[PDB]
Order: sequence, then structure tokens, then C-alpha cells
Amino acid sequence: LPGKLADCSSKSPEECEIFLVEGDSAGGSTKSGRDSRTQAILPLRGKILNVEKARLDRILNNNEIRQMITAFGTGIGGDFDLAKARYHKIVIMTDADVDGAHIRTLLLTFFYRFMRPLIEAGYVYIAQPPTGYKGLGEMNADQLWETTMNPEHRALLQVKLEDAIEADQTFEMLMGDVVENRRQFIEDNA
Amino acid sequence: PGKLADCSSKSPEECEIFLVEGDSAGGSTKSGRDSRTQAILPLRGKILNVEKARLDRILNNNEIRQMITAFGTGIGGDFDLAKARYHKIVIMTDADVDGAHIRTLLLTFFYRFMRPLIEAGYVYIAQPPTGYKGLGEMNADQLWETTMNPEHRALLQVKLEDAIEADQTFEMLMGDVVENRRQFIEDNAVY
Amino acid sequence: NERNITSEMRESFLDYAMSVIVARALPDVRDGLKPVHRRILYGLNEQGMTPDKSYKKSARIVGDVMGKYHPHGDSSIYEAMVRMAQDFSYRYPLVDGQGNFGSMDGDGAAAMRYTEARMTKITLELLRDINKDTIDFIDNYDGNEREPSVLPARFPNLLANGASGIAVGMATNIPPHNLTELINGVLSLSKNPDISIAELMEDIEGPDFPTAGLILGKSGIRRAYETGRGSIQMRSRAVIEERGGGRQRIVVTEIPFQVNKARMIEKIAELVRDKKIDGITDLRDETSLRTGVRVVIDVRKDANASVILNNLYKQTPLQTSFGVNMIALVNGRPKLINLKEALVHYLEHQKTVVRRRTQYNLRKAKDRAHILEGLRIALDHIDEIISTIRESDTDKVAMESLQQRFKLSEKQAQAILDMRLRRLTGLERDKIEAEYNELLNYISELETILADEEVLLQLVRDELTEIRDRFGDDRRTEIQL
Amino acid sequence: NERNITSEMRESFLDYAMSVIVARALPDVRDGLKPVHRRILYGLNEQGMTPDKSYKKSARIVGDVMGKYHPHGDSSIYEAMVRMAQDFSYRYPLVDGQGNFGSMDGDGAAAMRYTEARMTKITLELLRDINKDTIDFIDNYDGNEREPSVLPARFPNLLANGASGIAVGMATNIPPHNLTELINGVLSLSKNPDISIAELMEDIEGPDFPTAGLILGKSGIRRAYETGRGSIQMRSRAVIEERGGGRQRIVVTEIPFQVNKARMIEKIAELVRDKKIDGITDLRDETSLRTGVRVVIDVRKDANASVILNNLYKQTPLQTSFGVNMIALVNGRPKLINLKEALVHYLEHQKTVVRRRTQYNLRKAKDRAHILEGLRIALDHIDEIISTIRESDTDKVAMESLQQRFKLSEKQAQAILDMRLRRLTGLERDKIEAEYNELLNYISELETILADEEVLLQLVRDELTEIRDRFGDDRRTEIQL
DNA sequence: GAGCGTATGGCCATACGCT
DNA sequence: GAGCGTATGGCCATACGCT
Ligand SMILES: COc1c(N2C[C@@H]3CCCN[C@@H]3C2)c(F)cc2c(=O)c(C(=O)O)cn(C3CC3)c12
Ligand SMILES: COc1c(N2C[C@@H]3CCCN[C@@H]3C2)c(F)cc2c(=O)c(C(=O)O)cn(C3CC3)c12
Ligand SMILES: COc1c(N2C[C@@H]3CCCN[C@@H]3C2)c(F)cc2c(=O)c(C(=O)O)cn(C3CC3)c12
Ligand SMILES: [Mg+2]
Ligand SMILES: [Mg+2]
Ligand SMILES: [Mg+2]
Ligand SMILES: [Mg+2]
Ligand SMILES: [Mg+2]
Ligand SMILES: [Mg+2]
Ligand SMILES: [Mg+2]
Repeated sequence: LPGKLADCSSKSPEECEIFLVEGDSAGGSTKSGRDSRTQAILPLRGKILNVEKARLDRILNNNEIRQMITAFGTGIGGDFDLAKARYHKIVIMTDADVDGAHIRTLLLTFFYRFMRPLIEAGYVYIAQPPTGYKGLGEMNADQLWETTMNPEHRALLQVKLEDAIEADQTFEMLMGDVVENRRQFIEDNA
Repeated sequence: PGKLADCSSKSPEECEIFLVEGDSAGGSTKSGRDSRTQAILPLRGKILNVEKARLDRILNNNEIRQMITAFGTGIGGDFDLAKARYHKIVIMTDADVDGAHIRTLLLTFFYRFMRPLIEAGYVYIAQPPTGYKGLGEMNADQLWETTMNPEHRALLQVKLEDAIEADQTFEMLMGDVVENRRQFIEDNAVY
Repeated sequence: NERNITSEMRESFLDYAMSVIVARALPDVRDGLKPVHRRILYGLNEQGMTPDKSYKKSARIVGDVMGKYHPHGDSSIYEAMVRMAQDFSYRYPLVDGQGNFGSMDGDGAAAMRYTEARMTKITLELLRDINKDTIDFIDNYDGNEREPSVLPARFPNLLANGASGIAVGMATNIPPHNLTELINGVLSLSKNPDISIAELMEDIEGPDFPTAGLILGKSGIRRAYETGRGSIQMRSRAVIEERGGGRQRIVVTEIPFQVNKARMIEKIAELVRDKKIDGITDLRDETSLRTGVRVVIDVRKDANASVILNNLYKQTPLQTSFGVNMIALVNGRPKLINLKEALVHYLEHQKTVVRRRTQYNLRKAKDRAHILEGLRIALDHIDEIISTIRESDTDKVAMESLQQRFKLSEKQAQAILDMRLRRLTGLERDKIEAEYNELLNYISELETILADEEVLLQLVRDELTEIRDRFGDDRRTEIQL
Repeated sequence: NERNITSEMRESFLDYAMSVIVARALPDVRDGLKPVHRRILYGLNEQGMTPDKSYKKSARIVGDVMGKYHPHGDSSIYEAMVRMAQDFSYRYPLVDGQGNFGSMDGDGAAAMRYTEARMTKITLELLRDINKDTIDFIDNYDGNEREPSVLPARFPNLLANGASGIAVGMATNIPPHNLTELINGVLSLSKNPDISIAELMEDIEGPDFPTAGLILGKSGIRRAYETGRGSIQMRSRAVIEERGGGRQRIVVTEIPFQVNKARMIEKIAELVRDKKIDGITDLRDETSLRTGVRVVIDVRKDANASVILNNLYKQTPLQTSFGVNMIALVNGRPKLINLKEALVHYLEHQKTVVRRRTQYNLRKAKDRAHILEGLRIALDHIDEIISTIRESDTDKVAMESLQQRFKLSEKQAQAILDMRLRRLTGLERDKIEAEYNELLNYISELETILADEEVLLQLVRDELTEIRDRFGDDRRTEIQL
């Protein structure tokens, strides 16, 4: 449990939730400012692999991706089982900065291409930490707890899929291999 | 890297090895050296006190192993001076109190495991500029011109004159008996 | 050139050993600080990183202290600063930290890029009067800066926060204490120089840990105070609660000082799995912030909890000894000091600080009064002064002419030449007279302090009592008789 | 509440992408800097870490820049600063480093605790006139500090030192250039706005790398200058020495820009091992401080060195292409710019910086001239001014009385009241008249600059030529026909 | 291809003395 | 048994675009 995960005491997935925090420093304080019985911290280190740019052999060889699959215990692709899930709430916790947004996009790319019925079942959530420039690491153990660790005070955004044919085009454009379509999107939307 | 950076020459009589204190110094040394006749072995952290340790620990210490592999002489009863890869083994530490400590620890290992290397006058001490800054805060140009260039450098040849006195000295300073060490400090006080 | 091996060993080892002793591992008896701590606090002070202002990034404090005073690793500075901000390490914390600064479970603080700090309100008392020639300043490692040899330390910090350092040939281990108890002991010593350690112990009952807990007997304490060396038995605060119909549970609320909570739990867990302790059904760390330390040991039915608890004290760090070895730098040299010696040396530092301050304050007061006398002569004869200046071709001639005509000093003439035209108004002329008169009264007040050693000693007492009333708190560790 | 997956992807990705583009990876067309570089240089400037003053510890520079302007990792700041001090990375280095700052072998710099830095004499030209309202300042990340949006950049830095950055949806790759060549091109553009890229190339021959070497043909350069995109073939300087007994060897003295020497040698060494190249007997790195880069490749007796060398250019990084992609921030938005556009935008920045400076200098001159008029009235009627002040009860009355009697302004009256008695000496009164008269000529001189766009343009030219004569150097890279 | 350059830091071993 | 606290930082993987 030093750089790896710290799990929830409850064996029931309806009661328990997993928080994918951003950075080492965020992982430590979130492991301290949690409800050990219901809350499980998986600290993610560095930028997570863009699955839309990578081939399967590389995706499965990644230890960041492998840690998540082992934590949810759902399986990937065609062997994904919504019922065989360890948690009912998968919370993306990231810095309130531009790189925090980036990590959030990379995680959703993996979940959309490999664990699609997890998002459809409304299991995927986005934690809402205070915006003001500081970021997760700079926060104290008790500030971290009353900010987003109490599902009382906390405000989570339920990730929902409304148009799968539009989402497919969106992930392939933003996270794909073709720069020109990405460059166009930036040029147009600024 | 952090590993040994050998010299192009295969004749040990003209080949020199600089045991450099720290990674950052080791890089500049490797850049400022004479590639033909000068090898650099960067020594990271405080060297294991062999006087306080047992053999299983000494042989398991990587920094000790790196030195043995570099000299290729062997240790204890199997030390062969004829098998020495360098006729000059230069201790190059910072001009500070911790540089002095590392220098003592290295001499303790050499005295207890490679004694005929010191006797043959192969062990030397580099004399870098004592201007409060250490080795890692020095340029590659000046590290050569002051501590490595044979034309201007000043090396201190380590000599053995009284083996009975030296044995008592290493035992007191580096031994497990604190009281004798504390006494040495309280007597030699100010200096 | 040549060099003897014995000479090189003796010379080089002594250099390191003496430096570790006088400039690394051991604290000064006067301010209770190791060089790294003093450099962090002075660095905070110079940068104006006081309690009234915002938290400043740890990497900025570390980089400043390193570049200006501490020629060592950034980690060794950051780590020393971190400990000073920990309410479980420092009895009266010297650093005010924001972010992950570590916990009792042994986990470290976040990297310096994620943390922020500033000084605590008590640290201002360590730095109080530093810029009033109270302490001696020295040149830094490179010679481009100045740094304090010792801080004024207006509260007994060595005994307050304690010390723990591993040198060469020696080591130190001073426990923390209660500020109210210490200051009272200092006041009792100033009034009675021949005070016994026994008499002092009526004020200073023993160590007071930030981690609270319990001390077993006054025996261990007495030896440590008389000789400087002694073993003090520290025990966790544990209660046996009557939960179930027959069921019972042990609750640990306070653990010994410097004991790692997670390690202690691991040691208990290890005995249970190895069957070296029978009776424990479950063990859990219920510790939270509002909850504090809460280690729950639930006892199996028909098994005596009193038996299990006493065996836990013996076999785990739930009970741990504190090996007191009071070594501090006294006159720049290491010394094993007893309780009275620690207090005597501290009181002498305070006597010097306060005298030196009063002497400084007086020089400045006498200097200002002199200038005011000059300005008073100037204002009383402005028509002439103006005439004298106007008739002068250069500043040099005006300076000489003013000095020669109005019997003024070089300083008085220069002050008059630097005098702005707005000082010639009605009210501005009256302000100068009011300042001079108040100043003469302050000079007399100061001169009275330096004239009587008892008045000066009473001032030290008065200022020490002020700190005691402001920062002194309740005793945390319970010493069991 | 809820959140659409497509909306979060589109919104979050665009936020990151735009930030990487306008505030990370791409340089500004005007000063040629990415935010990190600008923050390092401004931090050096604010801390007075100038060439005349001693080297300051890297950890202090990094910690300051981080805490005040760059809310990111200390390593990312230190590494950016390191590059700026490398004579093989920067064509005109912007940082003056002391200690291990790395080498061509891919050898990194020492940790920031070792090493120290200050700005180079050329960097003073990037910061020249910054405090004369020449550039716009903005609030920092936390709002407790102010920072420059762009530096005045009195030399064309974007083309001089080049740029290399990987953004999102785009990237930039601008090669370094010769300062004498660039400034000459800038001067030729100011005189002829309809100058062709062909005509500009009579001054700007092509890229000039700090690593020197050779460029193969003007074709690659021409395309990169006309479109902002092109491939430039960089080749190592290698000579074949004819030796005794037919035998030959190749000596590499200069290697391509951004090419790792050790990696290049490793690539040659692996081809020999793998038998992918035939004819090499021995390979050596004879590089020393005395000689510079010296990579010697020994050739077999029955082999042709000209054949081996040409195969080495093809199969190893002994010959490497430079993929020019001139993307810079023009009006806070990314743009693929050609050579002329880079120069036009730079010339406009200089026109604005010089105008803004002259406008600032004028405001201050007019302000001072006004005060001097007041002091001149004061000195001419000093006996009256003194009585007026003396008769006044408060500063407020003195202020009103002076303005009402001597027809002075609030500022003129306040300046007279702040006037020291030493300004009434012979020489000090004469200085005031001399200052006023010199100031009136300076006001006319400045007003003439703002009145005629050609005088202003000529001033820009004059100042640019001064920099060219002081810092301009010989061309390092040889462009072969 | 793989690596250019700004972005998202814990792990490891040693000296030293005491108990 | 082992660990207290000041001392002596390179390695590793990922995004991103071009060639
Ligand atoms: C490379 O040396 C160190 C090691 N190494 C020692 C061993 C020897 C060979 C390589 N591997 C291991 C790890 C380590 F474990 C930790 C630290 C350390 O914490 C530290 C600091 O400033 O805090 C500084 N240094 C350097 C100044 C010595 C450390
Ligand atoms: C009772 O003290 C010792 C203990 N521990 C007992 C305590 C329990 C909790 C954590 N540690 C402390 C220390 C220990 F672990 C090791 C040693 C030890 O190796 C040693 C030696 O001569 O090498 C000497 N003694 C002293 C008896 C001379 C040790
Ligand atoms: C722990 O994350 C990092 C890795 N790790 C990524 C992998 C994932 C799991 C653990 N092992 C590897 C190594 C790495 F290789 C390098 C850096 C790095 O250079 C850096 C910096 O400020 O310079 C900061 N970070 C942290 C801010 C992210 C790095
Ligand atoms: Mg962040
Ligand atoms: Mg050093
Ligand atoms: Mg460390
Ligand atoms: Mg016990
Ligand atoms: Mg890094
Ligand atoms: Mg090639
Ligand atoms: Mg033992």
C-alpha cells in the first residue's frame, strides 16, 4: 500500500466507492482523510496512457491501466461484466487545473473504449474540488475530507452517455492519431 | 552513468583512477579528465565503515563491490598487486568536513582489505581548491586545471610508516568503542 | 607530495567529528537550536514570513536558507523545517505549516513543491530584539551574508521543545517540557541562585510531551535532573471499556513520545498472528482529527483485559523508555548538563540579551537627543542658519560654518542641512520639543536599568512572566506517583 | 448533478490544449520565449541577479520563480534554466552558469543544490527598458504579484536562439540564427517594407547553429523561409586524413545541432557490431576541453574512407535533418509564420517598445520640469517662501499659503516643503538652473521623436546597430553550395 | 523509428550513538 | 532486535507533434 491502492473494508459494492486521485501527495492525504470502511483510494501517478493512440499489446502492458482493471475486477472489452464490479461509484479526482482536465480526458478515453457499460450504468463520477489555483497536493488532510471525501458536503458529477455515435466521433477526433482534425477543432472552437 | 568510466589505455603504469565524491562531481570529472590515462569511479553517499561491519555486509555493499571490480586486485588474502588496473588510485572528495569523513572511510577499507595497495604507494589524495564550495559546484575546465592535470595538480601519496600505530589508529577512530573516540575528540579539541 | 596514513586519519576524522558536534547534531544551550533550525527561523524572519502575513511556498524558504546560510541538501533543510511544524514532534511548534506535514503513523510530509509555511507566534519570541545588538552576528559560509550565532530566545526553548541528535563520540536526548513550569523554575532560580534540583522540581515536575500520555514514577526524572542522564518510563493512555454483555475493549488514546503508531500497531498484530499474545479478537486504528489517537483492541470473552494490557506494555512500544542524555553546546563546546545548569545558562543568556538591548536602546536615544538638540538650536536661530547656508558656496563650507558659528557637531550640522522646509511650521517646531523631553525621560529610565543589576534582573522576570501568561499551557503528560 | 460525457470531453480537452498552446509549449513572436523562460529571466531581473553581481545558488532562483510566478515543478524550472546556460543549446546563451551544466554527450546538469547562475550580458538587452512602461504587466497565478506579458527584447531573440516545443494539435521548430545577420535583415526591412524573402536572404543566409557544422544547400532554407516549413540537412564536419601505408581515418570535429554525441557514437558502434557497416577497425571519442569535439573513425587498408563516411551520413545521426515548423504566438494566438512575418512582428514590437519608452520618459521629464519651475520660483523669492512657511501653523496651511501667494501648484508647493536646507547652498541653486535647461532640450528631443515616425524608426535602427556591434559574432555553420 | 522539450516525485543505502 | 534525526540525488513512465 505505499504507492499502490488502499481498499475499503466493506465487501458489498453498493456501499463502497473508489477514488482515482491525481498524484502521490494527493494519494497520501486522501488515504488519511477517508472513511476506510466505504472509501478506497487508487493513486494515479503521472499522465495516464492515451488508449486511443495505443495498440492493445501496449495498453495491457501498462501498469497504470492494469492497476485499475484489477481494482474494479470487471474485465475489459468483450469480457466486461457490469455485475462483476467491486465498486458502485468510480470517482475521478483530479487537480482543478488544465493538466487535471487532461488526466480526466485520458481516463474517460480508457473507460469509453474498454469499460463502456460502467459509464452507461452511471458508476463513473467526477469529484468537484475547490477551483482556486492550489490543486489536490497543496490541500490538508481535513480540508481534503470536508471538500470532496464527505458524500454529504461533496458534489459529484455523474458521467452520462447521450449519443454514442457522436461520442465515438468525439473520442476519435480529440484523442486519435490524426493531428489535422484536432488542429481544426482547436482552430474552430478556440 | 553512475558506474565506472574507464580510460582507453591498457598499461596500468600510466593509468589513474579518480574515486569522485557524488554523482554531480562525477559527471564534470568525466568531462574534464584525460580520456587516455584517467578513469572516474563516482562514489555515492557515505562509504560503509568496514571496521564496524561484518564480511557478509562488506561484500554485499555495492559501492565497495564497484571499487574491487575496478581495481581487479581482490580482497584480503587473495589481493594481488600484479593484477592492479591503475598504479594511481586517487581519493577525490569535497574540500569540506564530510569530504574528510568519506576520505577516512575509504582509507579504512583500503587498510583492512587492500593493505599492499597503500604500501606500494598506489593510494593518493587529490588536493582541490579549498574555496568553501564543493566538487559539484565546480566547472569541468577548473576541475582539470587544479585537481586532475599532472602539470598543476598536487596529490598526497598515502604512506605507511608504523603498522602497529596505524592498527591502533583505525581501531580507535573507526571502531565500535565510542569512549576512545570521544577521548580523542576531547584531547585533540581545537585543532 | 607525501602524507602519513595515521596523520591523515587523525586530522580528517577530528575535522568531521568536531564539525558534527559544534555545527550539526548538537543544540546550543542558550536557544536550544541546531544550526539548520536556527537558519530556517532566521531565514523566515529576514524574508518577513511572520504569522500576520500569508503562507509562503516551502521551496522558496528552503532555497533561500540554502543559498544564504545552509550549504547542504534541500531535503535535509525541508525535513528539519517539517518537524518544527509537527504538533506531535514539537511541544511548542516553531513553524506554521499548510498541507501534508506528515502524521504520527510515520508517513512523511508532501514534497516541498506542495507545501507552504510561515513562523508561529511563539517563534517571534525566539527572534524578539534580534536587531537590537542583543546577539552576535557572524559571516556565512561564502562571506556574502551575515547570520546569528544564537537567537535571543525570550523563552527557554532547549527545555521547552527538547532536543535529539546523534553526533560523533556523543549524542543528546533532552525531553520536552511545560513552558509554565519552566518559566516558573527560571523565576525561582533568579530569586534564589543556590536553589536545589529538588526545590526546582516543585516548579518543573518533569518532561511534558506533545503526545501527552503518562510517566511512571518521579525516580527516573530525579536522576535525569541531578546528573543529566536517566531513563524515564513512558506509558500509553489506555482504558478498558465495558461494551457487551460480557465483552470488553481496550482503547489507546495517547501513545508514547517519538513512538511510531503504525509500527506499534504492526508489533501488536505480529504477536497476535504468532500467538505470543492470546485474547485479542480484533485490532483497529480508529484515529481521526476530531477523534485524535484511537487504537481499539477488542478482548475475547472470559479473557482478562487487565492481563492483556499489562502484557502489551511489556511486549510492545505501548510502554517505551526515554533515555535522557542532556548534552548541549555551552561556550561552543559539548557538555553534559543537569537541570539547574540548563536553567542557569539560559538565565545568563536572558540577562545578556536584556542588558545588550537596553545598552543599544540607550546609544540610539542619546544619538537622537543629540540631533534634536541640534535641530532645537537651528529652529531657535533659523534666520541666521538660513543666512549661513545661503552664504556658503558648497555643502562642505555650510557644514564648517554651521559648526564654527553655532557650536554644533558634524552630525548636528549634517542633520540641519538635511532638514526639510516643512519642519519650520508651527506644529512641527512643537513636535521636536515634545520628542526631546520624552526622550530625556526614556534615557533616565534606561540608565536606571543599567545602574542597578536587580532592576535589570526584575525586567527579565517581568518579560518572562509576560511570555508565560501568553503562551504557557496546561500539562499534557500525567506523572503517576 | 449530472454531466454529459461528450461535453466534458470537448470542454476539458479544449481547456488543456489551449493552455499548452498559449501558456506552455509555444514561444511569443515578440520576445521568443515560453512562459517558463520569461519567468526565469524576470525572476533573475527582480532579484538583481545581473552579470556585475556574484553567482546566486540555482535552488534560490528556482524557488523564487516557482513561489512568485511559475506554479509547477522545481525540476521543470531548473531544467528550462539549465538549457539557457548551455553554449551548445542556446546560440546566444541567456543564463550564465557556474558548475556542472551538462555537456553534448547527453550528460545532465548537477542537481540545483550544486550549481549557481546569474543573467548573461545579452539578457540585459531582453530586459532593457522593462520598467519604462514599454511592456504590459499582468497579475500572477495567485494575484499577490505582477509579471511581464512579454519582455522588451531589444534583439530578435525568437530567430537568434530559435524555439522547439510540442503543443496539442501543433508543434514548433525554429532554428537558431546569427545576430549580425538578423539585425542586418531587420535594418533592411525597416528601410524597405516590400522586401522579398530572397532579398532578406542576402543578410540572413540561413540558420546558424551553436554546434556549428554544415548545411547542405540553400534549397531547404529557402522553402523554410518562404512558407515557415522546410527540411534543412545538417551534416557533421568530417575530414579524411591520408596516412602512411595507404591507410586512412575520419575525424569528426563538429556534429549536428541537438544531436547527442554519445548516442551518435553508440549508433556507429552498434552498426559495426551488427555488421550493418563494413570497413571500421576502431572508433574513439578523443574529445577534450583543449580540442573540442574529436570523434576518430579508423578505416581498414583495403577499404575506401569516402564510401564509409557517406554511408555513415545516411545510416547514423552524423547527418540529421532539421524539420522547420515556424509556429509562434502572434496576438496571443498560434500562427505558422514565414521569415519576413517573424521579422515584421519583431520590428513592430521594437517600434512600440521605443515609442512607449519615449512617451514614459516625456511624462516624467514634463513632471520634473514642472517641479524645477516651482523650486526656481522658491529660490528666487526664498526670504518670502521661508516667512510664509514659518507663519503657517500646519503643513496644510503652508501648502495653501504657498499656492495662493506664489501662484504655485499643489505638486510645486509640496516639492518646496520637501526641499532640504542644503539645496540653498551656492552650487545647489546653480544645479537646479542647469537641470531645468538640459531638461527643456531633452523634452524637445523626445517631442521630435513622437512627432516624426521616421525619427522614431531611425532611433530603433541606431539602437539595433549598437546591439549588433556589441554582441554580433562570426557565422558558425557553413552553408555549402 | 525514437527523441526532441515543458508538463504530471518516491525509492534506495550509508555514518553516527544510544538504549 | 532497531530506529531516532541531520548529513552524503539519479531512475523510472506518461501526453503532445513531427520526421
Ligand atoms: C545517491 O545517494 C543516495 C542514496 N543512494 C545510496 C545508495 C548508493 C548507490 C546508489 N543507490 C543507493 C541509494 C539514497 F538511498 C538516498 C539519498 C538521499 O536521501 C539524499 C538526500 O539528499 O536526502 C542524497 N543522496 C545522495 C547524496 C548521497 C542519496
Ligand atoms: C534494549 O535496547 C536495545 C533495543 N531496543 C529495545 C527498545 C524497543 C523498541 C525499539 N527499540 C528500543 C531499543 C534494540 F532494538 C537493539 C539493541 C541492540 O542492538 C544493542 C547492541 O549492542 O547492538 C543494544 N541494545 C541496548 C541494550 C543495550 C539494544
Ligand atoms: C512519480 O511520477 C513520475 C514518474 N513515474 C511515472 C511512473 C508511474 C508510477 C511510478 N513509476 C513511474 C515513474 C517518472 F518517471 C518521472 C517523474 C518526473 O520526472 C517528475 C518531475 O517533476 O520531474 C514528476 N513525476 C511525478 C509528478 C508525476 C514523475
Ligand atoms: Mg496541478
Ligand atoms: Mg560537500
Ligand atoms: Mg534523503
Ligand atoms: Mg515496552
Ligand atoms: Mg522529471
Ligand atoms: Mg542521417
Ligand atoms: Mg545490536
